[PDB]
Amino acid sequence: RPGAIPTVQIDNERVKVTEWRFPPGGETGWHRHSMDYVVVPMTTGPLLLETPEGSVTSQLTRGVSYTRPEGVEHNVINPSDTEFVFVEIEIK
Amino acid sequence: MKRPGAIPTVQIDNERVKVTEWRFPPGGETGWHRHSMDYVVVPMTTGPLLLETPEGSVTSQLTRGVSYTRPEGVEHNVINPSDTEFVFVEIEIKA
Ligand SMILES: [Zn+2]
Ligand SMILES: [Zn+2]
Repeated sequence: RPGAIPTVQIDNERVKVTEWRFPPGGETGWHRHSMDYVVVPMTTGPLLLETPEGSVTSQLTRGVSYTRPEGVEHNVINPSDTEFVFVEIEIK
Repeated sequence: MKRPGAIPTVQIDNERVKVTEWRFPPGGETGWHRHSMDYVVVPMTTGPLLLETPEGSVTSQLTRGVSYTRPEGVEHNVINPSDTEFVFVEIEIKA
C-alpha cells in the first residue's frame, strides 16, 4: 500500500502529537502503542484496523475525540478514495 | 454590551486528560480565565483568534489540524473576531 505520512507537531516532556495523513488506501504499518493516547479526527469517515482479533472497520467523526490505552496493536488503513487525516496525542 | 459565550463540551475527562471542544459563535469569547494545566490546542477551523492578555491584544492565525501547546499559567480572554463559528479541541494534561 501507499504509506500514511506521520508529521510530528509537538514532542515535549508531556506529550507527542503526530498528524497522520493517509492517501487513499494508505497504511501506517503494524505497530504497538507504548502510551495512552487521544485521537482527534480531522476527517469523517471509516478506518480499517487490522488487529489481533481480525479486521475492524471503525467510524471516525470529525472533531469527536476519543482515547485508547497503551498496548493497542494494529495496522491502520484508509479504505476510502479520499485523503484521511487525524491528530494523535500520545501521553508521556 | 456583551459578546456571546463560547460553549464548552467535555469529550473526555479521565485520570490523565480533560478534552473540551470549544465552540465560538461569531464574535464570541471565553471570558477571562487562567489555565491550571499544560494544554494542547487542536484547531478544527482555520481562522484568526484574538487573544487578550494582560499586556495587549494580538491576532493569531490558526490552521485546522495544526496543533500547538501552551504552558500552565496562561491568563487570557479569547475572542472569535469572524462572522462564522470557530471551533477548537483543547486537551488539558492532568498532573
Ligand atoms: Zn496506531
Ligand atoms: Zn484559554
